[PDB]
Amino acid sequence: GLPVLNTPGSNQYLTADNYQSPCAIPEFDVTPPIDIPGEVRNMMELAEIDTMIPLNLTNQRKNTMDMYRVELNDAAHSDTPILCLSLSPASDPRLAHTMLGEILNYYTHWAGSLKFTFLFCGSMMATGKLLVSYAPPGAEAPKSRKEAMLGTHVIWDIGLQSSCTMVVPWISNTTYRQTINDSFTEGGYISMFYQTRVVVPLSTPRKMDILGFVSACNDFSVRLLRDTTHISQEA
Amino acid sequence: GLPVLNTPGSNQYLTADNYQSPCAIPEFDVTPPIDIPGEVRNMMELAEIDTMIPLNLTNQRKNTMDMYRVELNDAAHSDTPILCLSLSPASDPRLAHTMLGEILNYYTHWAGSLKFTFLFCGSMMATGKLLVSYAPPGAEAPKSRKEAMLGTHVIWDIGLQSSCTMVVPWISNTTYRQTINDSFTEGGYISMFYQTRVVVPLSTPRKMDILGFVSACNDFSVRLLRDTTHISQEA
Amino acid sequence: GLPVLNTPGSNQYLTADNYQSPCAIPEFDVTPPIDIPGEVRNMMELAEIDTMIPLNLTNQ
Amino acid sequence: GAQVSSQKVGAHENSNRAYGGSTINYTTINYYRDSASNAASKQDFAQDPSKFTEPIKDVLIKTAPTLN
Amino acid sequence: GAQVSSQKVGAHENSNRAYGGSTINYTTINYYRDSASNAASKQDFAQDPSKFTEPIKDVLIKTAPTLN
Amino acid sequence: GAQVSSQKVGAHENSNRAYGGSTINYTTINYYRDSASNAASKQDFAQDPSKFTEPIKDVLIKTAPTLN
Amino acid sequence: SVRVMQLTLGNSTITTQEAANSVVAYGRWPEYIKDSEANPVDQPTEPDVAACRFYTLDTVTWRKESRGWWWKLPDALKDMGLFGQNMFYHYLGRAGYTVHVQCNASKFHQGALGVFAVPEMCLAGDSTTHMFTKYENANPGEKGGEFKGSFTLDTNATNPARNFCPVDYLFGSGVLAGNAFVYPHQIINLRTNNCATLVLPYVNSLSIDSMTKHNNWGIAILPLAPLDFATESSTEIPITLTIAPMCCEFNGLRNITVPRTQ
Amino acid sequence: ANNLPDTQSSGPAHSKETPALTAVETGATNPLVPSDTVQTRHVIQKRTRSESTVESFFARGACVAIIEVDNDSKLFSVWKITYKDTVQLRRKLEFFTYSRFDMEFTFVVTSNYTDANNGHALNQVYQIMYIPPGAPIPGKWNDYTWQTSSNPSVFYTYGAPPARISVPYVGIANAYSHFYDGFAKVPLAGQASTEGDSLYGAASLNDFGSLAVRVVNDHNPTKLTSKIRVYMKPKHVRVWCPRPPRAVPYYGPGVDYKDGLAPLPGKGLTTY
Amino acid sequence: ANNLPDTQSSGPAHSKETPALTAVETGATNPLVPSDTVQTRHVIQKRTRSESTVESFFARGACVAIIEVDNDSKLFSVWKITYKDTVQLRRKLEFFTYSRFDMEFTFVVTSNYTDANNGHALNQVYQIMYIPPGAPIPGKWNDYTWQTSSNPSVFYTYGAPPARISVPYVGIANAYSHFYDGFAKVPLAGQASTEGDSLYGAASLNDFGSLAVRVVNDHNPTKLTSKIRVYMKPKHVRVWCPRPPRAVPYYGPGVDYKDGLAPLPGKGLTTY
Ligand SMILES: COc1ccc(OCc2ccc(COc3c(Cl)cccc3Cl)cc2)c(Cl)c1
Ligand SMILES: COc1ccc(OCc2ccc(COc3c(Cl)cccc3Cl)cc2)c(Cl)c1
Repeated sequence: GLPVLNTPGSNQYLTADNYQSPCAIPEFDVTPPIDIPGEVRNMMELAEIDTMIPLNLTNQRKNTMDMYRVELNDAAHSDTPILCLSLSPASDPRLAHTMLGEILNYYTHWAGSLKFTFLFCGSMMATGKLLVSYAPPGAEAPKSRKEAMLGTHVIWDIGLQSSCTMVVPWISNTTYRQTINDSFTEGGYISMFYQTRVVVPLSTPRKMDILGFVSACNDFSVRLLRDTTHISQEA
Repeated sequence: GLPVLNTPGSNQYLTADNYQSPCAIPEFDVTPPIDIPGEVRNMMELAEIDTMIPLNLTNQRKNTMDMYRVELNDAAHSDTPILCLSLSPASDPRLAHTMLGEILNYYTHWAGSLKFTFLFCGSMMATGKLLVSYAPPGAEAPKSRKEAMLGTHVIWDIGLQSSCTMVVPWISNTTYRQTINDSFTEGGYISMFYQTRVVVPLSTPRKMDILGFVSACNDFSVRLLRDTTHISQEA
Repeated sequence: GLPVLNTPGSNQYLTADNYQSPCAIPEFDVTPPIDIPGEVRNMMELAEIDTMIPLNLTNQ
Repeated sequence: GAQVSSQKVGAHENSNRAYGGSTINYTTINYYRDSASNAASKQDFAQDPSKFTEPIKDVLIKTAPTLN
Repeated sequence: GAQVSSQKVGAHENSNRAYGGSTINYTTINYYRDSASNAASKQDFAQDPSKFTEPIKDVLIKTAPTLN
Repeated sequence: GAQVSSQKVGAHENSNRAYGGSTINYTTINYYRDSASNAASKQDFAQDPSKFTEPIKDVLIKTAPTLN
Repeated sequence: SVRVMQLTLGNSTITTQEAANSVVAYGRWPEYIKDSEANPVDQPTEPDVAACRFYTLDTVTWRKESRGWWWKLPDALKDMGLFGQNMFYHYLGRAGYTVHVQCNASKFHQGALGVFAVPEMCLAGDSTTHMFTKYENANPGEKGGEFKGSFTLDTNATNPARNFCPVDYLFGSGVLAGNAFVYPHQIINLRTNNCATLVLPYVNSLSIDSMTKHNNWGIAILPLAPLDFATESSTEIPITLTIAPMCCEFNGLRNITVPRTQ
Repeated sequence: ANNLPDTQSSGPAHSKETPALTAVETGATNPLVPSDTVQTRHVIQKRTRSESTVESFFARGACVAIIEVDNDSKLFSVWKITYKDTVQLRRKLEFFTYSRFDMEFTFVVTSNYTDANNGHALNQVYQIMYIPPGAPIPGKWNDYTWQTSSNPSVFYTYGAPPARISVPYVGIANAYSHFYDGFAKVPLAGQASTEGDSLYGAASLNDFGSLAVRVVNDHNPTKLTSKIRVYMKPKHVRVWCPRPPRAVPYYGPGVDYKDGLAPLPGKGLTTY
Repeated sequence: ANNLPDTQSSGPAHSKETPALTAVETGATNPLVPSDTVQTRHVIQKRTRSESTVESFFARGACVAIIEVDNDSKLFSVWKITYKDTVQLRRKLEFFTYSRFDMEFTFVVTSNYTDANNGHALNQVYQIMYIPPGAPIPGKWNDYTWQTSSNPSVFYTYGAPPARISVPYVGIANAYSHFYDGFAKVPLAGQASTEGDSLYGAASLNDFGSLAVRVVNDHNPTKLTSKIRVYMKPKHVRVWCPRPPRAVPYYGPGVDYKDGLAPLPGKGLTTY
């Protein structure tokens, strides 16, 4: 017959190979498809949908519907943060379980811009201005509005348009970041402060909630498929 | 020689493969064919031929020529069924052994329309009107002519044309049904009732038989070849 | 290299196969043929020649 | 001596290759002289069941009376 | 019946072959009649996420007020 | 350097491929320089048995008297 | 109409006023061997009108208790005029047939007969010894045989019957009778027709064969709906079988064959 | 192996054409479709009969024999070629009276030590020799017949992928007969009853010959047994004259029956 | 599987267009890009989403079963086909409600002597038979069912590269349902409670049938065990209707939960 020479790698089974194989059920009459609504072509499409962030992971609130609610009040102006977060979308406990974080945990690298949308759920009679901020890594994490205001920030005025979006631009040294907590590929800090204060008239609730949402921008991508730690199996 | 790489699946024997192999009797002078009558190209051709149904599987009649005979009489009109059947062509005991049922037992899925033909074997002096019915699954199986008449039915008037055909249309949720008794792919009920009554004059037999036949329509198909339970071998 | 898949029948020896194999005496100067009388092309040619039948197989 | 036929694609990948090109064709070459060595092409035809379903001498229409 | 596609060269060798010619193409031939036996081409398309990201009846511009 | 011959189809499949096309041809390519390495083509000719059956000097007709 | 016909072959004519059409098995009309399908090289004999004519075999009687009847072809016609002579004088023989079954009653009678023409109709035997039925029993001639309602094993070891034991619902061969409709057939339902007519082409895996060693077709008649009349528990109606060989051609003439009998 | 027709929409009817009425006495089957008896919608039919073609129905390797050899006359075995030693393939073939096809034979060979703690042997090589009716049959596992100068042999090395060979249509008739209503002999008048007697439904005493299998290695006192499972697949299939399938258990090479004569269960006439 | 758009340079703004403000009540996500809220530079984007395509996400062989056979009824085993016996592939598939694809199955077979100093056996051959719902299931490691005249079988020789076969889209619906909010039966009024009762979320009792595995060699008194690890890879993938992934441990074939109901850790609201 035709002279052949077997090269190394022969008879192995690479779990990620892409070869042809014989069909065990030949000439099978396959049921044709129908146009079912909601077809998906890329996993990144799912990462671009707003998903609610479990921002309040305090012991009494974590693992309850309260982990999603961050409460505000009509107290006099303060320069202390309403919330603090680290830009580690796949590893920070508050981001790791969102739709975005879930997908990132099936990949080793991520790159791109993100956007955080906040919804004000107070009454119509409530007003206020808030400062949402993003500080690229390398300096002290902002602890006062004075430090936060020096980085990327959006001053949100509450009114008819109930929500406000802050885009966290892709500012990185490496071309891709890792989906694990690693200082070399650290992303920075997200924080919120009161710009003025929440003001309500009489006969109106003085405390109300805001909900946060996170999604990927159109320049977001992931690579190196890996296994997630979000699912296990004992015995 | 030419460098090659062995892929998984090498050296295996798939019982359903389709490869070439060396001929053990080379240059053999093969006897040419002759035009023998009755050649078959597809198994479905056989499923389209009327085959007699063993409708009467009562203990005294089963496994005798009487299992094929369903007796009628000139009694006053009654609303009770003459016979009842389930549309499980491969599994119902009355359908599973017809030519149609035999072929269906070599396949895992079936789809298409069926037709039941009934032959009146009474004397020429006997008359009568009968109602043949088909009720798609999901409701109570018809027990009176009143319920049966609400589904697909053919009112058969007995006379010169000795037989009557009722087509059981393909009405299904799934694109293919299974050849086993399974509720998810259940087919419905077939039943027969007296519309008026069988009437005979004097000096004429008051009881007579009818024979049933079943065959597949031109839109019938089966898929996924499997082994039948209709043949076994001990030791 | 080129991905291949071994099919059943591989490594067997069919006594009636018809394959190629390496030559153990390469570049050998083969003696040319001569036109020898009486060449045969088919065994049936021999079956068409009259041959005497041993008709009398009695013991003696 | 290669025979190039097209496949009947069942499940389609999100590619244009799943709908056209040589990507939906398959190639075949016979290596043996005896036709017995060949695999089955499986591009098999059908026929009219009439020889079994209606082996009647005088052809009849379903709409028309069978017994005439 | 061979399908010849081009590769997306990542790391480039110090050759002109790393930038052009059949040296940056790959060849494919289907050996089986059933499309199920085929490998994945992986030349897969994308689509608009709008059906999920903005399943809104009355289309809105980001610059313009959402609640109007 | 491929040699394409046709097979003498014995048993025919219910396909048109069993009656025509490259599907009833087989392909051959010699890999060795020495003709001894080659397989047998088996496209062998026949001849006239006369040299054995009738090695007679003066040709005779069967209808005509052999002894003349 | 579908109901009135006349069949003429040689010097014999059959008329019917209550037919239900006629069946031509597998849609093939009998024919002679073509040169492209020929095998024996000798000139064939084709008796034509002397052999291809209607021969009436013995009449059987249908009663409420009848289980069925069977015949084998060309066997049933082996003693029929010049057809039988040619059959026995030649090593090889080939023929098609026109089978006409007759059964008339009245408008107050009921019953239905299934008439099937089966190619290679092999029947089951009576012993634990396989394929033990002897030639003489397998070939009854014009009188044919009968179906039984049950299997009864022959135990006489000293004198085995070596006969068939065709159970009716098992079609005499281990298959269900209701599926016998896949074979060319007609039904004689007393309220509809008088007869059944089947035209059978020559069927075999060879172009010509030995008519004495091999039976090509089998004719099986089974009461699908039993005979019943007015109130006469006692009712008998005859069933006459008339068959005509067609396109007969024989090869290999020699001295006559005289088969062993009984 | 093709498409099925579409369902055309059908409305109500009030006519003198009655396709529902018929007369099965003619021997014909009523070719009705749903639209003949009910109102139908238009359905574009996409299902096909690709898998029920005569070819696809038989395109599977079925076991027809399990030949056993004990490498300690059992040093070699002979199997008379047939498809009736097993029931599954036999029943499928018998849906038809005649057939014509090529055959593909695949051999799965297994072996093992009879003793859990005794004996040892080097890798075995098997010889599967086909003995066409007429050729000399081996008397010893090592006599002259195993030279195979003309008989086709297959030498299989234990552990290698299953051996496989193709066989052309080898019948002496124009098609294989699944049923033969006749004898190989006609008893003549006057001859002794011992004379002219032959089996009913049997053709040649040796239709296709047989296979002789042996282990080529010199046998060691070690207790070993090997089994060659023969799988056959009909390819390039043509079949004639359909027959109803076998309903009761097989009882030999013939259509004889004896045991499972009551195949159907009981079921009420008016029970769904 | 393509390119991402470039970042265009963006300067300062003072306008009545406010893309930063929105109203998520509508059910839509604000499609902002960096240049909407900050000054950007022009960046020529070279990153692509080639590896996150639905195809590349599933293009991996995942273990779905570990079938075990003890060659000393354990001489053969039967595995009901499913993807829910393991958790990893199951969780990935469940990101979608419906799917449609072809499957590639690779079988990794391992075996060993149970005893460190006892027994011996010749190389084993395995038979992996697919029993489609309806076909007879083997009662013994050597009964008639193993003839496979119609069922697809795979004969694997120990030590050979892993066996591998492809299966087409075999669903009876137009797509595979990962979730079925219903029953196979509807209990009717009047019938006994035992009647019309079925499992919630279950379709057919036997969806895809099962695999019957056995060692073909004659068993020796030696203690041996073999394990067939089944790997499946969806190829030619299409998926519909995305769903949030499983957050708590699986508790059966359904969406039932019981144990790890508190998946998230504690973290201070104002702690980075
Ligand atoms: C939504 O996700 C799904 C849908 C269906 C699935 O299984 C369907 C299925 C049907 C038949 C066979 C049979 O395959 C085989 C054959 Cl022919 C021969 C030999 C071995 C095997 Cl293995 C295998 C799987 C799985 Cl695992 C996941
Ligand atoms: C109607 O169904 C049929 C008809 C004929 C059959 O057998 C005919 C037959 C004739 C010769 C050989 C010989 O084949 C072989 C050779 Cl050359 C070499 C090595 C091994 C074998 Cl195995 C094998 C089978 C069978 Cl099994 C079923």
